[PDB]
Amino acid sequence: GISIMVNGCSGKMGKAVIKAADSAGVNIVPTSFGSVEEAGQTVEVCGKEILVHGPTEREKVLSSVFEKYPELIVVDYTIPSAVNDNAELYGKVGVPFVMGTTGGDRTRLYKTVEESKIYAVISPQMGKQVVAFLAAMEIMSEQFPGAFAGYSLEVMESHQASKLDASGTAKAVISCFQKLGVSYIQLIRDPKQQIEVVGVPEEHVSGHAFHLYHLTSPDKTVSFEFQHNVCGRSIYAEGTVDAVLFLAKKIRSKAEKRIYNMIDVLREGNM
Amino acid sequence: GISIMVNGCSGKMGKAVIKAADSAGVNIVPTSFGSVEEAGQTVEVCGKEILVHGPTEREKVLSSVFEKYPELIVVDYTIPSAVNDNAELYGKVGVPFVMGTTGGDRTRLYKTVEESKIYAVISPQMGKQVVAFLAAMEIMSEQFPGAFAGYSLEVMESHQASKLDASGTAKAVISCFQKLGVSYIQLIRDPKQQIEVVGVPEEHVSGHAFHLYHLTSPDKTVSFEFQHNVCGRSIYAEGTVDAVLFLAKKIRSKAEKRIYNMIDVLREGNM
Repeated sequence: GISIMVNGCSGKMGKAVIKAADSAGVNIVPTSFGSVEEAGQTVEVCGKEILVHGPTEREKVLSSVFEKYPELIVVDYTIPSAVNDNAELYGKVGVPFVMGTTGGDRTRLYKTVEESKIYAVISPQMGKQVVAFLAAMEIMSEQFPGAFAGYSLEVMESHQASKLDASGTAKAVISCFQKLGVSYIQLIRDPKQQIEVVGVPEEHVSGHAFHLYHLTSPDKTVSFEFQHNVCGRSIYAEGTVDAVLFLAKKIRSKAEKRIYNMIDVLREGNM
Repeated sequence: GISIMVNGCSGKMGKAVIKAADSAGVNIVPTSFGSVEEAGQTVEVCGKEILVHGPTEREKVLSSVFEKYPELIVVDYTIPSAVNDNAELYGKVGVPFVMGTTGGDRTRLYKTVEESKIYAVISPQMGKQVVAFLAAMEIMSEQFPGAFAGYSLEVMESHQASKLDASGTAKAVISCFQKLGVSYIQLIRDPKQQIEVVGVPEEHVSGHAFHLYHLTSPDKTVSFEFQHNVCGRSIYAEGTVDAVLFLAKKIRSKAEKRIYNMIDVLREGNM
């Protein structure tokens, strides 16, 4: 009983969102908004045909789609320069949305959405499991400052990982180690990379989007590793879908809180 | 200004504690308690000569050492069958202690120590950084139940890791993944072991005490790893020393709370 509009359906991420939402039984409206260049084009995805509209009378077009689909939630994976415009558009129409798009005037974004009093999930990281790992490290560092005093950190991050703004995420993880007492990045190219585990070489699969955080004790007798590898965009699509389902529950319940993030989603549980 | 008695100084762990405590400038009393077999023997360690006493009039001997060293804290790394006896001995004398010894009647242990109203740190895991990792996972699982619903877990654990009762620790970590929505151990022999990271073999250094927790998404596009390797007993010695320093601060401050664990130590910070 939920329908979504995927703004940015012509991109790799919009496509992945469509697939995931479809697997979860979410209805996909055959309509979208895009740039002037994309206006008029149809997007063939997952058996769906989506008609991309340009900016001519957007507000009115979005409204009519919203009147036909009162259960609508917009998913926004667009471009930095559309973030504020699109949030204002969603605001004027009153339609709830989930925005994974990075960049834009982020302060203006939060201002707009709070002012317009609509329901939204805003999260620059939609890989919910990565967010959960980050939140664990934030909590550990908050509870136990200095627990790793003296340990040395090496951090590795692949090219694909860097680009899909997880340097935001990597930076926040590093802050957690610092607060844990570490004094402290290798951007990596090869599909494998080596570290020293108790004086012994260890080869790590560093293809696709890869992050490795390696801690070593002063006397080199203790090694800790935290690693993740992500291929494609499934994790981000699945988390985006989780945010849609979360936001639908909040709308249905008429919750006082309006603007939400991936921590909020994670606390609700699996849906 | 702190002195310690190392009960179990003839073992590998007592020796490591002595080294660590000495590096931290903690004074080491030239006196200890041991079994009948060890009675009379001198233990040469770290330049120190420690005289091991058997059980003949223990209570009186320990008392005289305590009168000569009012700042004393006993470190207990003995054997399961001495845990309760020794705790009762420390209780009768009134001497504070830090016990890393595993096994014994653990319920009786807590009962005794609470009744005798002495200061103590009791912790079956003294590897403080491992405890911090466990506590992070406990918190993540507590905050975000179901965050990894559907992911599959493989857990590997080496022989040395299993024996130094970190199966307690591994079990508790696994509970955290279950609460995170996972449905769910390979005891490993070889110095290297393979896992599948996005359809690609990854060789892991699995010598000494090794733990690997590997999570995979249903579609196999997401891999997470948490690993630690420990060589020797330095980590446990260093954590034991941290508990001594923690307990000294509590005694000096005259704290109402009497019986403490490694979470308490971790929250205090680096000392």
